[PDB]
Amino acid sequence: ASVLLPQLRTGWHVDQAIVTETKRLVVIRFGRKNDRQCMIMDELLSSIAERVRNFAVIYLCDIDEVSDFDEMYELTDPMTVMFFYHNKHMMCDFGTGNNNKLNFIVDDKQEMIDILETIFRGARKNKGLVVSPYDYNHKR
Amino acid sequence: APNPKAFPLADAALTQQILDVVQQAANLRQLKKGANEATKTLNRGISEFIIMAADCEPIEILLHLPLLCEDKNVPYVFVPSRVALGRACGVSRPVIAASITTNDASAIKTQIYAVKDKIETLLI
Amino acid sequence: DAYYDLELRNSVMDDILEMMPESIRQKKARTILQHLSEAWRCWKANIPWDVPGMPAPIKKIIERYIKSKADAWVSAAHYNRERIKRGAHVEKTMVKKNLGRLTRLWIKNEQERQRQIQKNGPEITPEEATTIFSVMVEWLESRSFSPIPFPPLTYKNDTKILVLALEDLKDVYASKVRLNASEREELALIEEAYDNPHDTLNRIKKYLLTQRVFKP
Amino acid sequence: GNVDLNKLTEEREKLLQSQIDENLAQLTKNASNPIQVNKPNAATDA
Amino acid sequence: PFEILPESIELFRTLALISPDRLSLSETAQILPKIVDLKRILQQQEIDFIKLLPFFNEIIPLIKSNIKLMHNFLISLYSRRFPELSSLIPSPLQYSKVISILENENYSKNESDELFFHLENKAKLTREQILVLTMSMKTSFKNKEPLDIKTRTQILEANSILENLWKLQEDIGQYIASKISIIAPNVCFLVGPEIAAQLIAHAGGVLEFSRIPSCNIASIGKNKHLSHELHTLESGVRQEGYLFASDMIQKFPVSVHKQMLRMLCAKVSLAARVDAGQKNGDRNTVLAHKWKAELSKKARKLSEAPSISETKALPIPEDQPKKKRAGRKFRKYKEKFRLSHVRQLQNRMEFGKQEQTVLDSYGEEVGLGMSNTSLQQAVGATSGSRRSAGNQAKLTKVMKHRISEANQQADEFLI
Amino acid sequence: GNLDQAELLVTQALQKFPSNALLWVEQIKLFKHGNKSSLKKTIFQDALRRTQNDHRVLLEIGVSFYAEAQYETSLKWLERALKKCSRYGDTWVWLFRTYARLGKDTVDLYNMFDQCEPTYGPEWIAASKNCTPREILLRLMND
Amino acid sequence: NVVINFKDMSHVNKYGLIRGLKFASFIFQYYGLVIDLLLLGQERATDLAGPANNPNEFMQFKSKEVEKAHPIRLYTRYLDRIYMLFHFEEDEGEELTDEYLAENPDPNFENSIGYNNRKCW
Repeated sequence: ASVLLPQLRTGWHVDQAIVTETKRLVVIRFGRKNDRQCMIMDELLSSIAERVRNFAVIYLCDIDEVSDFDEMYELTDPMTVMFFYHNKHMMCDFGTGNNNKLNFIVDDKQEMIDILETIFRGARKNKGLVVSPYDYNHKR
Repeated sequence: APNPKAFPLADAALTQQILDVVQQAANLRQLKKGANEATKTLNRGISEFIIMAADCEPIEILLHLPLLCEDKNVPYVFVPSRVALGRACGVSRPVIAASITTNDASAIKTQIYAVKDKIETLLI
Repeated sequence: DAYYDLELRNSVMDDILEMMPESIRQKKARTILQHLSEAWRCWKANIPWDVPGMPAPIKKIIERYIKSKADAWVSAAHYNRERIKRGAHVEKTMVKKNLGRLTRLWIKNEQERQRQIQKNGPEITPEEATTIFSVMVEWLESRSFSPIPFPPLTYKNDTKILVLALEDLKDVYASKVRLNASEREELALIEEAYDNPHDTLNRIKKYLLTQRVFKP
Repeated sequence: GNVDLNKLTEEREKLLQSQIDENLAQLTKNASNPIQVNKPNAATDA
Repeated sequence: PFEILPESIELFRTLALISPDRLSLSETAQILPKIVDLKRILQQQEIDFIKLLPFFNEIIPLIKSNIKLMHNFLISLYSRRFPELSSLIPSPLQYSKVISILENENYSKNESDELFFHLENKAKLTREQILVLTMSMKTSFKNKEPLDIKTRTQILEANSILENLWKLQEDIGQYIASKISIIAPNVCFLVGPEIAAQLIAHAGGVLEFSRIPSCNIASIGKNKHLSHELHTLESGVRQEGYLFASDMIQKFPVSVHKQMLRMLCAKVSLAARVDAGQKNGDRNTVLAHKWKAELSKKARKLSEAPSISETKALPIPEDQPKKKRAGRKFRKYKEKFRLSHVRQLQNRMEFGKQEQTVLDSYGEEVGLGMSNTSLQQAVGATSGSRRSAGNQAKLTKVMKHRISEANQQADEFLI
Repeated sequence: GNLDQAELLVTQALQKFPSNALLWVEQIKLFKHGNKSSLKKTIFQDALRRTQNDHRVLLEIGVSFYAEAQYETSLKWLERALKKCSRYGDTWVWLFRTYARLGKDTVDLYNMFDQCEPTYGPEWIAASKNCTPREILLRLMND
Repeated sequence: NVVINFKDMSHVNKYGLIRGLKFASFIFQYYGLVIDLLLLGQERATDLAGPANNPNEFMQFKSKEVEKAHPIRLYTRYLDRIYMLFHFEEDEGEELTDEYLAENPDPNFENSIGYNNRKCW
């Protein structure tokens, strides 16, 4: 949602967000405001965010506005989310073959939550990677 | 200060005694808290004596009970505090009327009888 | 297609926000979101959404939104069901969602039917009843059917019957290795019945005699 | 595409006061969802 | 004139004998249009007296009793001709009407107007009621011409008397209603004048009503609870009855009706008591107002739900294995949640062998596993795999309580 | 004519001696008059409790039921009373009356009439005082 | 007649049997017996079942004459579904057809359109 999840303004802000949450994990949706898929993701994440407030924070980002982070995906720019812990980018191996970012909408709220939890756990361990409990392959 | 129509109001010691009896009655399941329960008791004939509250406001929700007692020939008192009565009964909430009921085989029969006698003495 | 509803929700919210660009507006917007959600929830339940303090135009808008959702939602659900029936293609959670939605709509229809019935009496005109009751009675007479009596207090084939009843109840749990709470409770009840059979029988007969109001 | 509600929105804009907006009844769950959640979860507390 | 009514009362008491009342009946008949007509006239006439009650508070219960007696008599007359009628149609006037209709004859065997007459001539008859009546007729109504003409005549007479009595009662009720804004103003305020009249009339006087305990008030004016007629409402309100049909309850949602009804009963009772207490020409009616306000508030509260919960957070997933305990005490509880040894055995499957299944009719799938020893399996079955007592499905606290209650009820029934 | 007074007296008696069945019977009779026509079943229950299903109380209840004209119930009550103590008289008479009222026959009663009568039972006793037979007496009572 | 609940949406089952009540099957069967009787008529039902003292095995009869008496040769009912096997000598069938026509006119001959058929075969 627009009202529920906090959205970030400029790259500096994003960077700050990524750094500052020492305790929690940081989920940044990078997505163009008016897109379908991105919107869906935002909706999903709104639900999740409240649930997982204690372990992971969600933030949104208009990717056409903040062009600082086209290092993060090599100028492909689909509607994505990204995961961070202690300023270290967090890799999550789905079926997708892009282990860096989930660039696909997952419809199950619970599933999303579970994956978030998994990544948090990985971060805590220190494991940069983590294998998701859900295979995907189909969404991509 | 207490309502005039609340009569007979029990004297301090007497009131205390009544409360004690009620507490005993409560313990024994011999007692019936509340206007409606008290009324029911009267109808039945099980009531030994009816204990009312002077600080019941509005008093007139109470004032049928006395009439009923008179018509049934049942001793009745008011105590002064509803709160106290409630406590005695075993209810944190304000109780205004109660009935100690009849049960021959009670331990506290004698006590109850004593209280009844006292109540009768009060009436005139 | 399932996204459509979401889009509508978003769009409406945005419009509302635009309409009230006031002080402390974010909070208000958030509140309104909840209201929007709640109306939808109410609709789903088939409870009416009659908020007292809500100002008229806003309320109207909300109602309109919910109507739109219904139009989209029910139809969408139906489409999904059709697809499923066909064996065409469907997401593994989408189907589940549909089943919920579909269930809800079934409930709504059935309950509405019931309501209608209540309003306008039973569909059996008394003549019909007379005819059909008559038919049954005549049949019974022909058969010389001795009616089934109430299970006697010391009924001959009583214990056996009870046992049979218990076994059927059990049957579902025999396979399963864990039990949730409800299942466990049921099992416990069965055990109790078995173990205090006489007591159970007494309970059952009492219920038959007298129990006419039931846990829902 | 968002044509059916525009008029309604306009009407709303026209009508409402600031005070009215301030005093929206922060809404209660009519379908008693949290209770239900508490109950089911308790039942199926794994 | 004014002086008649103690005589009337006295007459009414003479009926309080038992069925068969025959010579008594004849006396009763005499007593009827003598008295049950003049009274009506008096009622109709305005400004005869304002202190007719409490002599009409003395009489209404008597009247009720009389009506009941009449009904009983009627049933006696008709039973063995049509036993189930009483069961089906409980209301006495209604019953009488039905009987009258039933008797009528002429085109009655096919359909007069048979099923037409019930709805119109015995105004009360609802579709459901009618259907059951029809069913009863089809089964148990013997429809052979009445045992004797004399019997028929007697029944007709009874009907006439009963009907008259009912009419009188109705008139009295109406009078009470007309008056009650003076009689029981608080009660009226709480509920509504007609309702108050209905309640008060049923009671006797206002004093009688007051004496009635609040829980009973609810089910005054209830239609005799039939076993066969359906009951459960969306409301959850078991009683119905005059109060339930008040504005004060019936305006709110059905969610609240039960609680609301309960509230009303008690407040109504209180109002009645207050009225009883008051002397004539006081008309305070402040307490009642307050009560009404309170009721409204309560209703509002019930309709309003809880404010949204701040979605309870998932706990920071840490994966602590701190516990490490045991104890005859603790190991029992944990035994209920342990996989037991037989289950463990079952979970083991022999490698080469086809594993022992069980054919549950629900599903054959089930693997009995290696809980049965090979040799044992080859031969037969085992209660060696029925070892444990520490995980034998115990009830909940609630469930246990419920079962106990049920048992108690059963015991009571037996006594 | 005075009924309130009677009621009061009964209450007083109960207060003094609760278990006495005659008082209970009297109370029941009073109730049957029909001033209350309510708190009736409860009262009966109370009486039963106090008197411990006393023979006489049951009989009284049966009589009341008969008067009201729920006849099966009355019959049942009478049967119960008989079971409690067959020797007592008036109960038999009541049963006979009930039988007469209904279509049921008295052969069974006659068969079971081998047991005694005027040992106890007020009306029966009175009748006896007013004679040597038994069946004749019963007939007279019925009449 | 219970309150049927569901994920925060109740109603009260004032009409139409609940299938999940353990006895309900029996009730359903009983209900269908009424319907069966109606379908058959009393006499035909009697013929089918036979006398009460000595009933018939399924589809059997006491004679070949009572089998041939009524049009309904065999009747059965698997729950909601019913299966009636009528047998008409030509004339009777024709008469029936005529009656049907009279009640329900068919000028255009668009009755083969609509008529269900076993498209599996």
